[PDB]
Amino acid sequence: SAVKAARYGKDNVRVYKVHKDEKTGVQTVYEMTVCVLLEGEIETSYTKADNSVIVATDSIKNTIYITAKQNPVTPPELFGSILGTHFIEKYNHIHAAHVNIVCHRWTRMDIDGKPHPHSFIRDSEEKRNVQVDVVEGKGIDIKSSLSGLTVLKSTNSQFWGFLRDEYTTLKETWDRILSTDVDATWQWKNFSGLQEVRSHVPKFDATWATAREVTLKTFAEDNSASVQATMYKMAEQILARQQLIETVEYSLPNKHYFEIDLSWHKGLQNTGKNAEVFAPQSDPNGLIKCTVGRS
Amino acid sequence: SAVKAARYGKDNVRVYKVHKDEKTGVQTVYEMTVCVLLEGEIETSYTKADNSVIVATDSIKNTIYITAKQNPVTPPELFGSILGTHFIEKYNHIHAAHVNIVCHRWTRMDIDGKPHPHSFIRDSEEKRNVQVDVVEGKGIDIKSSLSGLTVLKSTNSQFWGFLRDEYTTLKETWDRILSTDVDATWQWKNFSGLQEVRSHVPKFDATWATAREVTLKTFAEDNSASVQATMYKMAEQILARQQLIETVEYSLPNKHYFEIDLSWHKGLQNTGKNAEVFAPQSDPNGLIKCTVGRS
Amino acid sequence: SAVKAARYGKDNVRVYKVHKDEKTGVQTVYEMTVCVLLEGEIETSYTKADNSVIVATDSIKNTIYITAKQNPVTPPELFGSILGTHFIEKYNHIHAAHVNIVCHRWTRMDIDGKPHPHSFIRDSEEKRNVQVDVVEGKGIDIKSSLSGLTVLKSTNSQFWGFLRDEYTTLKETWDRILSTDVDATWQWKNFSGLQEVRSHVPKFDATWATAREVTLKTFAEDNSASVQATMYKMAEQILARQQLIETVEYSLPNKHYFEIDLSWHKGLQNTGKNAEVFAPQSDPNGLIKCTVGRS
Amino acid sequence: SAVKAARYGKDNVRVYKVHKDEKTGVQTVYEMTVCVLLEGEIETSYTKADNSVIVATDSIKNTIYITAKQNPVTPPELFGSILGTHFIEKYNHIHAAHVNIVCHRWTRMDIDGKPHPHSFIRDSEEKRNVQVDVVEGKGIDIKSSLSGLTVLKSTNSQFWGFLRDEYTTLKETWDRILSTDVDATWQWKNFSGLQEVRSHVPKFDATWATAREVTLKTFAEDNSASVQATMYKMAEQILARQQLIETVEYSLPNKHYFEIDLSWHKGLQNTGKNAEVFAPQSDPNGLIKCTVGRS
Ligand SMILES: O=c1[nH]c(=O)c2nn[nH]c2[nH]1
Ligand SMILES: O=c1[nH]c(=O)c2nn[nH]c2[nH]1
Ligand SMILES: O=c1[nH]c(=O)c2nn[nH]c2[nH]1
Ligand SMILES: O=c1[nH]c(=O)c2nn[nH]c2[nH]1
Ligand code: NA
Ligand code: NA
Ligand code: NA
Ligand code: NA
Repeated sequence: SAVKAARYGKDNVRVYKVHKDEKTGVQTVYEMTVCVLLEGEIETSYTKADNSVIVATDSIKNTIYITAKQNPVTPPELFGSILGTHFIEKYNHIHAAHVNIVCHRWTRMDIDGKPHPHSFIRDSEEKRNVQVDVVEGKGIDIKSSLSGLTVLKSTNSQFWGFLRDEYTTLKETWDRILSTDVDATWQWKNFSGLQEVRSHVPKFDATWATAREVTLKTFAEDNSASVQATMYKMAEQILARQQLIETVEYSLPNKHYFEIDLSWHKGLQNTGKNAEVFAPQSDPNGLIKCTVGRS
Repeated sequence: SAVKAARYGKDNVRVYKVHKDEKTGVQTVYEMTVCVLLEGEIETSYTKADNSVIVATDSIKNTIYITAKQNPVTPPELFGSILGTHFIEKYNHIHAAHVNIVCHRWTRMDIDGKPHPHSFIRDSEEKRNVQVDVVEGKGIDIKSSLSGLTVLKSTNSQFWGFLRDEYTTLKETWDRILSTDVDATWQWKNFSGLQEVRSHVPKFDATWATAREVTLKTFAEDNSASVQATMYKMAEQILARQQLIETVEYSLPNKHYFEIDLSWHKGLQNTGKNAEVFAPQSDPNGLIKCTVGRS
Repeated sequence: SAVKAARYGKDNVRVYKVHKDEKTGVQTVYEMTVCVLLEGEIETSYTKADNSVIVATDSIKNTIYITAKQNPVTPPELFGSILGTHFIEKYNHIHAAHVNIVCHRWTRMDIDGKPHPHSFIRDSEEKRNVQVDVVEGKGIDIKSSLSGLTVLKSTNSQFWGFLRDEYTTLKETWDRILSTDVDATWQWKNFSGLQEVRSHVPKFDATWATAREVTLKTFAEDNSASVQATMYKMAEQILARQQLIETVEYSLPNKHYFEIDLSWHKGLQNTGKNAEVFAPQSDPNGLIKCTVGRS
Repeated sequence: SAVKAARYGKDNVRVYKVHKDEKTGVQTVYEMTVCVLLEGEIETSYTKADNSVIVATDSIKNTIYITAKQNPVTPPELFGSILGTHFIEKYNHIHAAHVNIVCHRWTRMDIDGKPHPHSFIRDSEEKRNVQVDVVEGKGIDIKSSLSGLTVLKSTNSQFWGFLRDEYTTLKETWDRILSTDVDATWQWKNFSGLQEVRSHVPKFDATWATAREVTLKTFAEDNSASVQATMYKMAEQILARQQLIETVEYSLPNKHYFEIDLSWHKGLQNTGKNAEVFAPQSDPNGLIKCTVGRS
């Protein structure tokens, strides 16, 4: 037998950083969960009990805190690139670093219509994420994403004209509820190294904001023919607005809300045009994926 | 042996209701999870396998949907009171109904600075809850609550002057992070029945809004001497603003963020006045409770 | 306003303890999650920012580890009583301690039909729990429980003869699946203090084992007329086997498995006597409770 | 823009099946959660709102139940292969099916030392899983796995001799706790189609049992030099015992248990050789992966 692939590191490293403005007294907080996995010439730790090649996972944890102390943690694309680059430059035998960051929301509170200097609220479990792969000699690959954005529209969704055969019981519909949890990922063109990532720093927050805005507006305004059709419209718009993106991937559950026939009870009408009360279904759920790139 | 207490019913009943405005085309959605447990002269179902006294839990589920079809589902205090009253009036041998409702957030989307007619976002896992106990001959007891409101302030929290003995290692501090998940419950004076609950309908949403506003403002503005002291200030304000409330209960975790000493690494300064990077602790957590009533 | 009730302490304190046998080399591990909440003359911490009355929650955490170091941690009824007694005896102004312990399973591995000296497996998320309330002048109240015991029987469960009215759609049945997660709690007679708890130490593990055995055997063997009827049989047996128990409480979800009618597809028969494939329902679920005491 | 990749289907489909033995009266239950995602000539559903190419996800759900009715559901490798093959054969334009199955434990109860005919217990959240990719013209690729196997050993784990630099604070150790949740995956050689999968049916359960046995025995008996070294020993043994496996992948968290220094309290000794009470850490955790193949 032989080691075909190996990676190891530290997962679930929670990090908080505060920035304090001297002049204004305003404080800004950032909270993330970080995972770093390393690859390189480490096979002998597995095959020969040779620990000399192991940068301890505990040391990886220390490095994450030290790096956060000495560098900006925002945008996360930059922080992840700094962190990954550190490992491949510091350790001769480490040749790839894989950095995953999940950013948690701490949104500044409005108290009496004024933004508060040091108080924050977690407005939703929506996350902003990055995956950064730093590979020696091959540059920096960054995938940025938003996840956990949960939306619902109560009308202007349709689903008809699908394949009907002996396995089909679903009725066609011209008016249904559509609800999903949005997972959207945009993959940047490969960057040659840290200097190039630094050169594009303003694009990272702007593109995240664009992706979120396009997702919300398209969902709200499309008279949706299917999840498939609406998601494609979202992806093509993001690609049009940011030339440094190579692909956009969406993964959308279809979280079903079923009509409840109440006609057995005193002829109560609660279906079709008379549907008011529905039963949200926890499972199963449709799952629709697509990756859209350039022609 | 004897049955000392018994209750049974249906839990985790998910309900969605849509309201459609004829004139304006605006739609409004409500989504809840409902539990109904009944008590009464039902001991023989346990002791004698006498099912004749059992209103099937499946029928309780049907009743919840039918009641939501025929009545407003908001405010939840009203819906819960209607639902509980139904059971004690319909069934001679049922003498108490216990209704728990959790309301999930579906907040109308703003698209281009305009509220959208039929699109919604789940902005946070904060819930609004009610517990309604309808007891034959004894009226309607309602406890209203908010839960899952997660906040953090990065300064203006202190904790010093506590008891120090041979079990104590905690350093006194004049500047720390304070973060919590707010659970706040206000208990209404007993209502004589449904007519009285109806008479106070406008107070329910207003008091919820007040409780939320007082909680956020007090948290943000108090130079906190302890969780204990800040929570008491919140409770006394709510009691002052709504005379129909008898008690307010808060239950607050203290979600700790620890300083990280980095001085072992090149004398890096990251404690006290120099603290920038902290380690959020998943566990353990302080837990502080108090119930405040009138003198 | 006035403080009507207050308690505070430390939750989610994870503790592991190992015992090493000198002679045999056998090791035994215990892992628990502990919560301790205190009550007493502490109102001024809430009302006057007087921290002098506060035993810091951090110190409570330290105390839990120190107490586990100096005392047996099994049975948990004993450990909880030692821990609660410590607080009311050490601190003049603390008058009640509330201790909740959850015990996690670490079951010794069998390797080649021989018990291994120091290797363990988590065989299920079933827990053994205790709630110990130590109240100055009023002794020690202990509630012991098992939870998270998930079982299913595929036949020998019935449900017919229930109330039928205009809200009822459920068909009577003489053969259904019954599945539940067992939560069972037995409440001990009040103990005068630690000496009395020590005197009954052997009864704690024995009664837990009895409660578990009676629950499993009764579930497996009863031709169940309802959840209500089967649960009562369990409770009456436990009360008969241990005279120091005052009440037994069961709380059982009814986790539904629905028949799937496939007759629309080529006349496929999958209902009643021909039912083979079922759809487990995540929600809603029946919830049936009862507390059984002595005549 | 262009569709680069697309797949869609139904996730979280819960399925239960019962087998009833005519002669003996013994019943056996199987419960699974199934996901099926399809690929093929479906781009126009995304780009042109052409639903004619969509096999509705609801129909996929129906197909899963029908297939479970008409076929064995065990071993899951076989069921997944039958299910995936159905889609590529039935629908001209569907060219790949991806089937993921999670099998839940229902272990027959022993009552009075005798196996019960129809009563079952969920003994742990350990799962047996399969991923089956059926690709038209390219055969059937099967990855089998176990997950959620949680183990701990209280001694006979070491970790010393690792890289030490200015980022390192970890002390070397010759005696520590090792605890992990095992995720192990074995990838079968490609099968030409369903006939070949059928020909190897007995190997599937046998190899699962072998993988589990090798994992438990190696964990218990290895005087572990690191997670890396112990996991490699497991993988090489599985590859040696089953020639039809091409690779074995392990993914292991290192779930840390920290010593607690109590020496500040009355010189209490709780470190090194005197360590009895430890603090389980919820996060962060080491994460160690490796894929082992043939030379
Ligand atoms: O077994 C281990 N492997 C590692 O890579 C490591 N790093 N810190 N502790 C560790 N333990
Ligand atoms: O065992 C049962 N008890 C009940 O109260 C009930 N109601 N519906 N089905 C039921 N099954
Ligand atoms: O606000 C606090 N209250 C307390 O009771 C406490 N104990 N430790 N830290 C604390 N902080
Ligand atoms: O939007 C949808 N896409 C689909 O593929 C599908 N299948 N059933 N319902 C559906 N809705
Ligand atoms: Na390198
Ligand atoms: Na009544
Ligand atoms: Na006392
Ligand atoms: Na095909």
